[PDB]
Amino acid sequence: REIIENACSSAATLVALQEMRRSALGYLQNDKEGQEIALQYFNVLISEFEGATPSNKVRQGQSVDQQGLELPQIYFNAAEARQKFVMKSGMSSSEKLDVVKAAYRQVFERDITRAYSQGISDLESKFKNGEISTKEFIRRLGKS
Amino acid sequence: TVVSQVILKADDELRYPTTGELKNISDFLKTGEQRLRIVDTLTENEKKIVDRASAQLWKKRPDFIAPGGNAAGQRERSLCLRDYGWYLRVITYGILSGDKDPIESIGLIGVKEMYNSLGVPMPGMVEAIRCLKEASLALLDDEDAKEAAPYFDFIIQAMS
Amino acid sequence: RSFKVTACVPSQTRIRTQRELQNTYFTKLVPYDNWFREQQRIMKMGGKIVKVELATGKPGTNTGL
Amino acid sequence: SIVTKSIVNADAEARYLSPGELDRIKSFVTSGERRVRIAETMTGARERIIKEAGNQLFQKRPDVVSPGGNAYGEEMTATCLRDLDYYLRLITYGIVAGDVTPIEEIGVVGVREMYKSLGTPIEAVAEGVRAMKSVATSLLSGEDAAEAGAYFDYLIGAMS
Amino acid sequence: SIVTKSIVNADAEARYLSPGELDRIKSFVTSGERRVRIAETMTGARERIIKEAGNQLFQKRPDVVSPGGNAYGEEMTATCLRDLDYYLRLITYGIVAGDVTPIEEIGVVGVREMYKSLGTPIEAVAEGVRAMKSVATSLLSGEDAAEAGAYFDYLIGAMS
Amino acid sequence: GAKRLEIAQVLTQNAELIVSRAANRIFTGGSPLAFLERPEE
Amino acid sequence: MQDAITSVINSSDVQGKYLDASAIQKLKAYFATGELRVRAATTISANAANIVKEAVAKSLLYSDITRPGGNMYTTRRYAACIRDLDYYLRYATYAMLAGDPSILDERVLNGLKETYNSLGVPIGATVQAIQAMKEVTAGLVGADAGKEMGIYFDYICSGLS
Amino acid sequence: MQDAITSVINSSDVQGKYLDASAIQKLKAYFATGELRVRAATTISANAANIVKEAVAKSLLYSDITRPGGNMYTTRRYAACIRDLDYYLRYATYAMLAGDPSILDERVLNGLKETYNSLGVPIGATVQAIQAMKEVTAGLVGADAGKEMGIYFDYICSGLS
Amino acid sequence: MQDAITSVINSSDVQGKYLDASAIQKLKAYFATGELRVRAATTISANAANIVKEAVAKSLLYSDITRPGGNMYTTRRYAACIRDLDYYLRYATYAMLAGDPSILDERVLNGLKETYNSLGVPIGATVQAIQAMKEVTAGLVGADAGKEMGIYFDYICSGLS
Amino acid sequence: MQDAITSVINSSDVQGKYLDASAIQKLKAYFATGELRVRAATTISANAANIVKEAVAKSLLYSDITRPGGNMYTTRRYAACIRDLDYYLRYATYAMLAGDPSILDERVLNGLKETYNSLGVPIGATVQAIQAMKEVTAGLVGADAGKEMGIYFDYICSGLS
Amino acid sequence: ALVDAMVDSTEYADYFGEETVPYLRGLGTEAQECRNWGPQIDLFNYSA
Amino acid sequence: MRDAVTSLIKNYDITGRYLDRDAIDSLKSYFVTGTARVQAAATITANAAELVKQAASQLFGDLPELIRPGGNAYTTRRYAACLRDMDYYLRYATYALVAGDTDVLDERVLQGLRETYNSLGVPIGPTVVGIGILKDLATEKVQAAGIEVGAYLEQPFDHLISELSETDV
Ligand SMILES: *[C@H](C)[C@H]1/C(=C/c2[nH]c(/C=C3N=C(/C=C4\NC(=O)C(CC)=C4C)C(C)=C\3CCC(=O)O)c(CCC(=O)O)c2C)NC(=O)[C@@H]1C
Ligand SMILES: *[C@H](C)[C@H]1/C(=C/c2[nH]c(/C=C3N=C(/C=C4\NC(=O)C(CC)=C4C)C(C)=C\3CCC(=O)O)c(CCC(=O)O)c2C)NC(=O)[C@@H]1C
Ligand SMILES: *[C@H](C)[C@H]1/C(=C/c2[nH]c(/C=C3N=C(/C=C4\NC(=O)C(CC)=C4C)C(C)=C\3CCC(=O)O)c(CCC(=O)O)c2C)NC(=O)[C@@H]1C
Ligand SMILES: *[C@H](C)[C@H]1/C(=C/c2[nH]c(/C=C3N=C(/C=C4\NC(=O)C(CC)=C4C)C(C)=C\3CCC(=O)O)c(CCC(=O)O)c2C)NC(=O)[C@@H]1C
Ligand SMILES: CCC1=C(C)/C(=C/C2=NC(=C\c3[nH]c(/C=C4\NC(=O)[C@H](C)[C@H]4CC)c(C)c3CCC(=O)O)/C(CCC(=O)O)=C2C)NC1=O
Ligand SMILES: CCC1=C(C)/C(=C/C2=NC(=C\c3[nH]c(/C=C4\NC(=O)[C@H](C)[C@H]4CC)c(C)c3CCC(=O)O)/C(CCC(=O)O)=C2C)NC1=O
Ligand SMILES: CCC1=C(C)/C(=C/C2=NC(=C\c3[nH]c(/C=C4\NC(=O)[C@H](C)[C@H]4CC)c(C)c3CCC(=O)O)/C(CCC(=O)O)=C2C)NC1=O
Ligand SMILES: CCC1=C(C)/C(=C/C2=NC(=C\c3[nH]c(/C=C4\NC(=O)[C@H](C)[C@H]4CC)c(C)c3CCC(=O)O)/C(CCC(=O)O)=C2C)NC1=O
Ligand SMILES: CCC1=C(C)/C(=C/C2=NC(=C\c3[nH]c(/C=C4\NC(=O)[C@H](C)[C@H]4CC)c(C)c3CCC(=O)O)/C(CCC(=O)O)=C2C)NC1=O
Ligand SMILES: CCC1=C(C)/C(=C/C2=NC(=C\c3[nH]c(/C=C4\NC(=O)[C@H](C)[C@H]4CC)c(C)c3CCC(=O)O)/C(CCC(=O)O)=C2C)NC1=O
Repeated sequence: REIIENACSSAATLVALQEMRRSALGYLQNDKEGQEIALQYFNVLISEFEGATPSNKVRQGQSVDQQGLELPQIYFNAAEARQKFVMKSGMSSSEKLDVVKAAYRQVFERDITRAYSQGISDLESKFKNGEISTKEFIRRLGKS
Repeated sequence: TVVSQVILKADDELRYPTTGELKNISDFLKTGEQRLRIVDTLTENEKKIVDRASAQLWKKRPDFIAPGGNAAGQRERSLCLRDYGWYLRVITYGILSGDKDPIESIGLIGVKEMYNSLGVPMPGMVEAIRCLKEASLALLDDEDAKEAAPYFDFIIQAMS
Repeated sequence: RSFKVTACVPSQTRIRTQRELQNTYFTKLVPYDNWFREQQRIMKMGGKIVKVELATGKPGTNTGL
Repeated sequence: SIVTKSIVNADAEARYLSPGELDRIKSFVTSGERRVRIAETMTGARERIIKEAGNQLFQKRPDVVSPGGNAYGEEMTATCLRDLDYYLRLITYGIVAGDVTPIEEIGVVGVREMYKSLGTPIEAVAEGVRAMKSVATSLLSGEDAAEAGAYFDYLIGAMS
Repeated sequence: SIVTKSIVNADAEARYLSPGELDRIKSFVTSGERRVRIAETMTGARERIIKEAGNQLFQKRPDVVSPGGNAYGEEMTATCLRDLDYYLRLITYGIVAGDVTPIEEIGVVGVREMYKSLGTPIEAVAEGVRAMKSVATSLLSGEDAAEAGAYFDYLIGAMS
Repeated sequence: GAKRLEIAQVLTQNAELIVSRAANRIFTGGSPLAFLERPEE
Repeated sequence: MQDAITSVINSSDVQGKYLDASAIQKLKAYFATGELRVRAATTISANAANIVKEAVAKSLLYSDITRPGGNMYTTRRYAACIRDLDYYLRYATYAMLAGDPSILDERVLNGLKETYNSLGVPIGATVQAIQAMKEVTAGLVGADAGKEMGIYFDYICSGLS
Repeated sequence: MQDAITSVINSSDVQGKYLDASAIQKLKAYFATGELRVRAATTISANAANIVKEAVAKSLLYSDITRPGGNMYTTRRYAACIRDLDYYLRYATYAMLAGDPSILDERVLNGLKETYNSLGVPIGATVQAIQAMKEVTAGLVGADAGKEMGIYFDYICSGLS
Repeated sequence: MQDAITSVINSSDVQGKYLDASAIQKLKAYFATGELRVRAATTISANAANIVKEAVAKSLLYSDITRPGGNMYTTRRYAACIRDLDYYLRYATYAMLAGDPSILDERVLNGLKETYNSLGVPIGATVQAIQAMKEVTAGLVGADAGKEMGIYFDYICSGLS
Repeated sequence: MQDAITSVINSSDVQGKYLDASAIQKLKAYFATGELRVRAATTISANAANIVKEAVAKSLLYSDITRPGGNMYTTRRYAACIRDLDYYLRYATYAMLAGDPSILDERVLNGLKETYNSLGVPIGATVQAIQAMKEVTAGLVGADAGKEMGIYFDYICSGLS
Repeated sequence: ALVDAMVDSTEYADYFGEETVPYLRGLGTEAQECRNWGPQIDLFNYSA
Repeated sequence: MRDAVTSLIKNYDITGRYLDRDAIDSLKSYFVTGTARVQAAATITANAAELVKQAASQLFGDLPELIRPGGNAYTTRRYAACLRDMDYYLRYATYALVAGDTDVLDERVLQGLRETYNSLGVPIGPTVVGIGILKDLATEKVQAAGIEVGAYLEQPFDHLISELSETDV
């Protein structure tokens, strides 16, 4: 909408897409089951066009020579997200265990607990306590 | 200002500021009384500016005053007239500091999406600052018009 | 030698980069050799160190890490 | 230079060129004719500076010249005047650039590891460039000797 | 539960739950009455099938009841039936929960190293649960056996 | 997915009519669907 | 963490017994109310950029907090108080589909009591913000779900006290 | 990080008013002393291995502390002690360049008072070494700028004690 | 990564038209064969230990590759050469459910020629090991979806040799 | 390329001096053993199919490097391997006759360690072959000239390992 | 010291921070540079 | 990155010489245009967020073979990414305009750009037209701003053309 704000009318698009929705759900009056599916889906098309753009997410070089860049919020939202495994303190144990699965998977490139049956077990206990943070669990793994 | 560009630039490289920026610090600090010719002539001529630009906006784009718009009620229009002099306040922070560091961290970081949290759209409010520039630069003298013109010009790029 | 620290470190970039915010005011053992680089890193983000307490280490040795 | 340092800082935040660094650069480039007629007079009198600071060093540090010191012998004390010939030659690159990134990338960042590997005392160079400063301020006029003398004073801080 | 895996997948992505995966909760609670009837028919029928399938493990592993075996006497075999009956609640815990992790957080996290202590083999305790899932599938119907039996051969694979 | 194909199998043959329902409220002077540059077979 | 399905599983586990007749009726109450919660959570989806708007307009705007000297005066601090309000809605629908207060004791409340005093955020407007968020969605999604939505809304503001 | 320029920006912004006369009398005082502070920051950085040497050779060498028994006997304690005195001087010059001690409040005096009692570091000796480093610095830069470091050298000593 | 959904949409989208009736017939076949292979994917995922134990015994045991001089002689390489075979079983579940073997070519077949030659493992022994798994996956599943497995399954061993 | 006379010229050419009395005894030690090396080469060439026969008979034959699971096994790779062992002996005749190992470092040791990893033939068997070639040769020629032939044998073995 | 100089960097704590695991930042998750576009995805492969 | 001053430093450093008469007159030739460099760089960033918007609408009205479903500018996922990937060419042209030479363009934007676009399927062809539309649409706002114009400010741009585009002749 903020692309076509100069050429097209923003008010003409909302009234066109609403009656595009209303005439399409009038075609689905017979099945009685998919009409509420497309009413959920056309309402995404109306409500996403209601808002304006979000801003561009921007990376910054903390080194002075590495250049800063920019990325559209669209382009990050379309690609899949890497599963960020945050570990907080009092979470449950199975949800605690797949974090320390993935911490080995990040550093040692594969799950060497599952595949080689080895990994230092005293460090996980300080990790699962909430004693050391996840920054420290990487660093004491890196000096091992 | 220039001094917080240098200390935050010399802390992570763990070194004293060298002469390439110490000459750059001292060159800003001899231009205060030149910059103070610009900062009060914006100050006492504030209310002459604040509705000469506000009439300039709605004669250019009347939809914020049109019924169903944004400042169609008076409690929104009293808010929106306030935000001009708020923007005239923080621009004059920048001309005093001679840099971006007040004009970043007060009224510019994150405004592209938090007008969208409100009702006000983005690019009409870009037109509000652009008419506020010519409402101020006509009041300014010409040889110091070109100094204060990039500080108004940054707000056009960062908001759109 | 290692000592725990309570510190609250806001980021001042999560408005720009639009990341998932992790909730600070943590407690962690930082070792003695790695601490002042990590302490200076709390100052670069402007976070405020609340409490530093010596966990283990017996302050005053000449040998013994 | 300063123009690299203003771009590289503005590239890291990924914005355009600010009104801050538009005026650091413009104030640099209207001082560009002033710094080259500073830096010519160093190169115009390079045989006098090296001879006078060579006369000024060896009376301050006679452990160097005396045998068993490093610069002992007519081939070795000719190299220590050549060892100071480079640092006078580098300072003229720093005066023209307006910063010390010619000094940093060429003559600073590995000095203490090199001069430990050569046998010379490191602080004895830091007296010599300081003695090289004391004949360079007698060349120029007063308002320029504060500018060119700061580039000498940066090089002392790299050594000691 | 199957809510809990779908909640923490959305949080580790920091993503809102998409309506293409909200059907797995809607199809759960339609079958949530149906899954309780699986645990309802394993409620009153539990009290027969544990005593039978203990004998089937003794046919497959006669070294257990041998002198020098790990379950020799009365009370070594009396708790070993009770050590099997611990698992029978867990598969009925996972039917109503609908998924893996209530079996996992109670029974299968440390099972490879706790039976390593007291000497009962993992390759002995597995096929008694295969003896369990044979007779538990006998009381079920055709559709009930494929759903409830799917939790068993996970745990058989989780032993071996 | 068998239901989800049937929603598309009602909309694909009705999409040529549904723009003529849509564009006729926002456009006045010309019978617009004929102006549609549809992708040819 | 623990679902209301699994909370009866964990409490019967430390009881050590089978799923008895008291365990059915608690589990049947979640399954009889399971289709409300997915119907509740599917319409926070299309209004996730809208419920945050008027709740700010009901309890936060036209006040001293957006004035100079107020804590969300500058637009960096305005952007976080819509960001930190957007996360409190998204994590509260996780409590809706769980049917527990326990998803939110430790994903949310584990550091908020000390961060807001360290950052100088006044808690006394945040409780008014979530209570503004409680009234708007009950008139949005329906009365029966908004009764269920307001329960875990009360866990996060009393948990912020 | 608050420059004395940016400090009176922030104290004017919390009221939301423009720059008054008494605020400008802080700027035009600060714009007057610009060339003085730049001359001091050059000659410290050319002497920053000698200001840190003549402070410790005056006050701390041949004392209790360099002798065996307390706190500077081993070389790793001596390397850590000259690491602090270099870092105090490098952080004092920023407050001389800013004209505000907010660098010292943010980057130096955060964890330092707690970590010295937690390490057994004598505060009463290192409050003297910065006190000994003042009159070296007041002689090395000239007493006009020597009365400028004395605010920010003893802002450390006001905080660390 | 990609999908049979992405293969039918982007083939229609770069043409720019709507869904073809021949493009429907791919998806009408695709949603029909779900329940004939979703139930196959549960049986494959359950018996992952019994498949790999059988398939390494049908083709790789008691040979020169197990004996010294071979590449499965140490136990570190033998444990890897189970999990290197286990990932091809797991990624064959992915290309069965996605309906498209383009999950394999740039996630599991991408660096597969590079790691195997840099360690020098016989690629001709892997394909003999992988084609041994086609027999054991048919008896656990059935002849209907054993055909449906083996199309995506032989795409691994085609790109290896 | 160069020999014991050309090198001691080229050692004394790049200094700029003439042939001094410190380099003539490098020639006189060569010319004293000049008649010894020419009798050493003329028994190598008369036995050159038997030195390569007795070398592989102690290391490679009847092992399992010539097994069907082996490197040697196809007779294309056998006749190369005798010939790849021919070229180690024939140049070792040359360097003994030259008195300098420079002809070994140009043509034999050109890229030989990096060809062998690119081919897959083992290096640890090749050092076992030439050190079996060394003990056959010194028995055949004589314990004087087998010592100087043993240097140029092991100079190849220093380059392979 | 190398793992000390990288985990304590401000490049680390800005992005990952304190209580999350490191994750590799491929294309799409953030903007990616053009100078090292070649050997970054080649480094992100398992054949690294 | 590497200024016209600092390029003349290691044009003279590697041969080990001082600053002679040719060094003192080539560097003065840079400084007499430095007032014209900076004021052109202000008015390029006068409407730089508008200047990419006027260029790409003039691009895509000229080459529709990039709007209709063909080459990748199809969705707003591509189009708003296209406006960002256009905006780097405007923003880095500001830096080398001030820096004198094109060595900022040489190792920030040009290196890898033949290899980034080939990995995505982004064509190099209309990117050259996109800088070629920004070639003259930058000179308009310098001309309407009263700055003189010339090789400086019309060069950074064809160094993004003659080195990015592949050589035909
Ligand atoms: C105005 C009443 C009508 C209208 C006109 C219009 N649109 C454009 C430009 C574009 N339209 C798109 C459209 C989409 N992008 C998408 O991702 C989707 C969902 C699949 C759609 C529908 C895009 C990318 C552009 C920009 C590229 C282009 O030029 O086409 C114009 C041209 C604007 C200009 O001159 O710069 C006009 C006149 N758009 C509407 O929505 C109304 C139907
Ligand atoms: C010096 C004359 C006095 C002294 C110094 C001393 N300090 C330490 C240890 C530390 N010092 C610091 C200092 C800082 N951290 C900061 O952020 C700043 C602001 C820039 C400063 C000045 C820290 C963090 C430590 C602990 C970590 C470390 O490894 O250094 C020691 C070492 C103590 C030991 O037992 O090894 C010493 C000796 N102590 C004295 O005796 C003098 C009074
Ligand atoms: C005997 C003491 C125990 C026992 C042994 C047993 N092993 C197998 C099968 C194999 N054993 C190996 C052994 C090794 N591989 C290694 O890398 C090392 C270290 C160098 C060893 C010891 C291997 C590779 C196999 C697979 C068959 C093969 O060699 O190709 C069996 C047969 C199992 C089968 O399925 O055939 C048995 C019975 N079992 C016991 O009861 C003893 C305790
Ligand atoms: C738009 C007018 C043109 C076009 C653009 C287009 N670009 C992309 C993607 C990228 N462009 C870059 C380029 C750079 N990154 C840099 O760091 C630098 C130096 C500062 C440059 C020049 C990169 C890395 C990408 C990849 C995405 C990312 O930024 O991380 C796309 C997206 C491709 C897609 O379909 O997904 C598009 C559309 N394409 C055109 O057709 C126009 C010619
Ligand atoms: C310190 C930096 C900063 C500023 C200046 C700021 C302003 C600001 N402007 C607002 C609203 C507004 N802003 C506008 C403005 C406009 N509509 C148009 O058509 C015009 C283009 C533009 C006219 C100037 C209007 C009409 C409202 C009222 C909308 C509403 O609150 O419902 C609001 C919400 C309600 C209010 O307080 O009035 C804030 C907080 N916020 C900040 O953080
Ligand atoms: C669900 C979580 C859970 C696990 C994993 C568990 C294991 C478990 N098995 C035990 C005993 C035992 N379990 C067995 C079991 C067997 N011996 C055999 O040969 C058979 C193969 C097999 C069972 C069919 C035996 C012999 C003992 C007694 C061990 C001893 O006293 O030496 C005991 C000690 C007595 C008891 O409290 O029951 C525990 C705690 N209990 C649990 O609650
Ligand atoms: C998902 C669970 C969760 C929550 C809720 C959460 C909140 C959270 N809100 C924060 C800040 C903030 N919160 C506010 C909020 C407010 N200011 C006001 O004026 C109002 C009174 C109020 C809201 C109504 C502001 C202004 C900041 C920024 C503080 C600063 O930047 O100095 C911060 C500090 C770092 C940051 O700025 O992001 C956290 C961690 N984090 C979490 O992990
Ligand atoms: C057990 C470990 C240990 C070490 C390493 C140590 C070094 C040490 N050497 C010192 C002084 C000194 N050390 C020297 C020694 C030398 N300079 C020369 O020219 C000689 C060749 C050379 C002898 C190797 C000198 C001359 C001083 C006095 C420096 C001065 O007063 O300026 C001092 C300062 C006075 C004090 O407080 O003790 C310390 C701490 N002290 C210790 O307790
Ligand atoms: C997700 C895509 C992907 C996969 C699957 C993958 C596998 C992979 N297989 C490996 C090794 C291996 N793979 C084998 C495999 C075999 N040996 C045989 O003789 C059999 C014929 C064959 C099994 C079919 C062996 C022996 C090794 C160990 C080589 C070594 O580490 O020395 C390694 C070596 C690193 C290590 O030592 O852990 C990796 C990374 N890498 C990937 O990036
Ligand atoms: C003097 C200059 C010179 C060198 C360096 C030379 C080296 C040489 N040795 C080679 C091969 C070879 N090298 C060996 C190695 C051996 N034979 C064995 O069986 C043992 C395992 C081992 C030594 C004890 C083998 C088996 C081949 C043939 C490899 C093959 O055909 O695949 C090859 C590859 C030729 C080919 O295979 O077509 C070259 C170029 N030829 C030369 O003229």
